[PDB]
Amino acid sequence: VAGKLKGELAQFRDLAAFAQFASDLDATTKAQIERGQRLQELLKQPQYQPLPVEDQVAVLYAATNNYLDDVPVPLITKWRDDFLAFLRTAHPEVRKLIYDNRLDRKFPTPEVKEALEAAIKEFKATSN
Amino acid sequence: VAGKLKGELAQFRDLAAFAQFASDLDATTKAQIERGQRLQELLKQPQYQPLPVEDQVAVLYAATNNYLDDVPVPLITKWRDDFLAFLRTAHPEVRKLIYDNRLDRKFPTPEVKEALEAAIKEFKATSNY
Amino acid sequence: PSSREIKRRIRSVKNVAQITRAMEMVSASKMRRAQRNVLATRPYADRMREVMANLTARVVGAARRGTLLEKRETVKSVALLVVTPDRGLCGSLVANVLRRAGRFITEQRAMGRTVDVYTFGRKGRDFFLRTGFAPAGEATRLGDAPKLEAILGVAISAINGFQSGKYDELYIIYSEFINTLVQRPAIKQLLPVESPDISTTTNVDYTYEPGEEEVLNSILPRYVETQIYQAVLESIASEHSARMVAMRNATNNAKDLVRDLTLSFNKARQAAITKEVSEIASGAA
Amino acid sequence: PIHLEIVTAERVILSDDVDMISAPTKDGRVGILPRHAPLMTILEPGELDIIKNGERTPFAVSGGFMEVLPHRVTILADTVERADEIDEARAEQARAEAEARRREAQSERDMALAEAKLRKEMVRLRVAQL
Amino acid sequence: AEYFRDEGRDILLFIDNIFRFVQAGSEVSSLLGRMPSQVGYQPTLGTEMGELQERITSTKRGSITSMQAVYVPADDYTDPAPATVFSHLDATISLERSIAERAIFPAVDPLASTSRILDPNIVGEEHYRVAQEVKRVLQRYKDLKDIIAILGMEELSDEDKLTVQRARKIELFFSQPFTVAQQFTGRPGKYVPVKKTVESFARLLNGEGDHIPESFFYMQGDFDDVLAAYEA
Repeated sequence: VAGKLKGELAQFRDLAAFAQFASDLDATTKAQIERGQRLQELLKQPQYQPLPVEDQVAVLYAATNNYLDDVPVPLITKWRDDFLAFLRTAHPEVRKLIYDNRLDRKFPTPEVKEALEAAIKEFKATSN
Repeated sequence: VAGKLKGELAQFRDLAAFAQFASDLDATTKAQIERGQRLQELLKQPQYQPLPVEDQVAVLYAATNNYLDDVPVPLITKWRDDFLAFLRTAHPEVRKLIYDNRLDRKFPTPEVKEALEAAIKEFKATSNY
Repeated sequence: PSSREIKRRIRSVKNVAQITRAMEMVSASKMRRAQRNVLATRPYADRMREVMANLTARVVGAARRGTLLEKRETVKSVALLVVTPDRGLCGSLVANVLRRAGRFITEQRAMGRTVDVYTFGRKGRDFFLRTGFAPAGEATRLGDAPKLEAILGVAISAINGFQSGKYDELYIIYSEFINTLVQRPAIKQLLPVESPDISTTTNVDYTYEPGEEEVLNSILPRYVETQIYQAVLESIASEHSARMVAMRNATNNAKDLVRDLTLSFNKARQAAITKEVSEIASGAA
Repeated sequence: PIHLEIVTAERVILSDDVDMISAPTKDGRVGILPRHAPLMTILEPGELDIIKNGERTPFAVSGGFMEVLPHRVTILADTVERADEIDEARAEQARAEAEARRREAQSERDMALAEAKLRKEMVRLRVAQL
Repeated sequence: AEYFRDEGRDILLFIDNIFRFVQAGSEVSSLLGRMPSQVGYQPTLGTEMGELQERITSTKRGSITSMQAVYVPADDYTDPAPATVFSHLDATISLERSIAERAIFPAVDPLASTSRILDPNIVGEEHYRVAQEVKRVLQRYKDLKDIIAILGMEELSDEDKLTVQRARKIELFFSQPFTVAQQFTGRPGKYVPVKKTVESFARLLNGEGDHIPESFFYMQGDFDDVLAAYEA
């Protein structure tokens, strides 16, 4: 899940210079900047709240598969906290199956993809 | 010969910031930048290829005077190489004449001047750029 | 403070200063060509203005004062023409004209009149899109030395909206070329009031072979169109002058920063050499 | 012997002296002369001729206005394209308008200033560690 | 030189690149093993520069004036060697090649060269006034470099065209034919006293010299010399 994250975020570190003070860029660079901001915002964490591996994989799969474009930047953190709360309360079985086959060579198993995209869609319907 | 070269290279170094803007400038400034680029391309030299004094004098006489203006910039080095080959094979007497009176107080004498001008004109006519 | 990063900073700021000097001289060239174009275009408006003076002097009947001659009562809707630079780095010129447009809109809304703005140049269009009030008509990518055909695309739309009653009054805001150091915005009207160029100094009765109505209908659009052309060309000259001045100031600031960074780098080098020599001396002892 | 001045938005065409004008007025062609009576008239897409000691040049005004007074005649031709311009297309003129203009008068200028802005923007934050 | 000073004469002591004296002292101190100081220079830098350069003084009997070339390490006027030298300097002349392409013999940049004695009390009121005026017009001309180059002479406003016009004539009038330059150029030598220079430059600024075209102040002494010679 993190290879695409790292590759996408690498480009932001380069072409943030134009992001800074120019609003006359091309569409591709705008897309790269706007996608990089989403990722670096995800890495913002408060203190004394470690995220277990399954939660990190879930949120990062969501953000990497473009499911986290509609959410505005200032609310990404509250969105992610609500996502953790929804997983803890509504569907702990998606967490259990992610943690059960986190060591599988092909992590995106069809059974894993279902109940994960279903769960995020249910969350999105429930909240906003 | 080299006073003009030094002056033109200094002028180019003054305006060197306009290499990526040379076309979009005054006519005189464009001419100066073009001449500077031609001279700098002319000063490029491969390794283990020393040029004798008369050869350098002839090349800089050509370059300082408006002779390489027709030549495109990327081909200045090839121009120099084949012009030298031409002088070596076609006009040895011009090289000998330049070398003989190199120490003259007024080097551009009428005989050496006209011989060199004829040689360079002949080379430009024979060659295409 | 490492004596090497400061060298990189000095190199970068020196490159900034050099590119800015290039910007300054090219912008000076554009400003001079623009001023030449202003002078060349000046005679046409210079002649049409007394034509407007005479025609306004002749036409006094309110009923026959139709088309752009209708000083319509109970003003409801007003249109404004804003002209901005195509690109940035112009200095405070864009800030001035956009602030003028904003206060204009606020004042017109204070009178309860709906406003519509047509933007010349990308910056005005983008500013008005971001404010949330979409311009009705925009003409971007305008050339350095534009032809009147380019401004027609907005002028004919404005006058069609005027005639149809959609807009009642027409204004234009543009960066007036007061001097090569100062370029303030200036508001002008496009509802010919009395053509105050030379008032009615000339008094010669003309024959209108097309007819009064036909003459006025044909000439008034042309007069407002050449007024718009003059404003746009004046704004281009102001843009180039303002960019030249802004780049001159930017080059001076870059050179001052080069001096400051050179001083810091020198101090860093002296401190580094002192640390070097002190450490080796201590190791000796 | 009247001060003819053919003007245009982009520039002034001519301001020389003239013996006769062949003005294509809307409702009918009218001639102008040294001391002509006052007239001010619209033009239509048509053909305007001027006589220089018996030489005719087809200016071919595409429309505009004209004001006539007994000291000068002013042609406010909105769009005038001299049909007496062989240089046009053949050398400069429209040919220049095609290559000497709208190729480097704005396009080369546009991308040159764009590129300068590019390197400016990149170096502004290649130094952003101060 | 001190013998000739003790004889009551006035002596010029030319030292070539006193920075070499400083670094020779630094090397000697390092060889003796003394602890280095603040760049590696000798710890006794101030005292060494005081033993020298304090015998260069105007005593009652005679005087030793000096003109010491100085090399700035890198370009740091704050470096300890040029700093300690400047602590013992009463004047500074910045010769410039830019004044040498335009063939003026004293290639002195008037806007960078300074001198402590240039104040009203010592050199008098008129000398200081004319010196300040010359510096002012030269500074204006340096500033208007950009106006003249970017745009051209037409943009120059009234009283600022005149300033540049006078700046040209001032820059040329600084040129002087030296008695030792009669081999390089052939013009006879000229020694202009200070008061003559003050009067000449005052006249050039508040009056005469505008109707005379420039390039005629080239290699002239007093204003009277240029006037009489090149107004015929």
